[PDB]
Amino acid sequence: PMFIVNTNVPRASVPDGFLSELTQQLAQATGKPPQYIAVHVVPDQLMAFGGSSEPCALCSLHSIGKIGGAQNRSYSKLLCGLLAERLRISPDRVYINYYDMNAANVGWNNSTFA
Amino acid sequence: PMFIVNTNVPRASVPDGFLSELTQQLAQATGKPPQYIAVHVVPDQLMAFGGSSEPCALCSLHSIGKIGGAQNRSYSKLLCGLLAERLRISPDRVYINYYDMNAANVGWNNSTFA
Amino acid sequence: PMFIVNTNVPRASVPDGFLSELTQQLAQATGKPPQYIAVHVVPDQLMAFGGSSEPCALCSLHSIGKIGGAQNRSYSKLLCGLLAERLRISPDRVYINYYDMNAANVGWNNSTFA
Ligand SMILES: CS(=O)(=O)Nc1cc2occ(NC=O)c(=O)c2cc1Oc1ccccc1
Repeated sequence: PMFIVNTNVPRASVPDGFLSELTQQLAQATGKPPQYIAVHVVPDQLMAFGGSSEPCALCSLHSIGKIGGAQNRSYSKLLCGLLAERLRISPDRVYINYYDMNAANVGWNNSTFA
Repeated sequence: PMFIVNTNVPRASVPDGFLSELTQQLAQATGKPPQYIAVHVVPDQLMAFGGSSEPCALCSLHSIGKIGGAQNRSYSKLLCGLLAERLRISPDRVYINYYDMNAANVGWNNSTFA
Repeated sequence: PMFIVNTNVPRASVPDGFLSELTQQLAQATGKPPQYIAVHVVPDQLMAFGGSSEPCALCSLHSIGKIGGAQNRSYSKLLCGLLAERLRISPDRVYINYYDMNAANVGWNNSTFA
């Protein structure tokens, strides 16, 4: 799985250990080994949410499976929780787009997962 | 809805008020309240279009519905218009990818929109 | 088509001519004329892969068509190969998401491709 967070929160406000925390928590939540988890955080972004420049985030979670109604609610609670605790972003100022990727459409190590 | 612009135009060339303008114009065009519109501009990017580094943009519009043939033509005229007027990017050096998101695949406020 | 690479490799390690090489090699591989190819490279990123901050990349390739089982395998071999040679990224630390875009969902030059 791959999780990306784009935020206007400044780099200095991203705490040490945040990528490792996301890796671990996402491994746990998706039921996958951590070796499969990639995380990417992009601070200092020029963004607004509802026209306000208050802290906000625009994120994506891509996975081969483990995406669906209930699962996505559970990921959103987990992820908005981390963003609120660590980056002081209100959950109502977070959007997370979820993508169920087909194995044939994910490249890795010179091939795909198909 | 969420609109992202990645461009090689420099940060100083993004006018003050641009994120607000995009928010308002997209609220109008989508017919959704502005509280739901998120906008994200990423200048100073290492980019080419057609092998040239003249000003260009790579953009994305995600919406739960309000995506389709005619709508997307209208959005493209609107958004290329804004990018040409405000950032001086030629419409033929803009790509916009449109995504009709399922409500279950959009996380917000600890849950999803399903 | 549009190809994006996000990486923790520093900007100074991205060689001159990398965007042009990606453009040409993508045109070779997809068959699309080089005038239609857009490329975007984002270095200096805060990312991890498998919980490690060794060199890695998260990429995307969007195209109207020219996406599928065998094509995507071939793109991955190509693109991992370029990343390894030019940016010294191990192929097993690269993910590439492939998107077959509907023509109605790609804006350009004030309209869409539908
Ligand atoms: C890069 S692409 O993946 O978005 N595809 C294309 C990009 C293009 O850009 C410029 C064009 N004309 C003048 O410039 C095009 O006609 C054009 C066509 C593209 O492909 C198709 C293939 C079948 C149906 C619809 C579109």
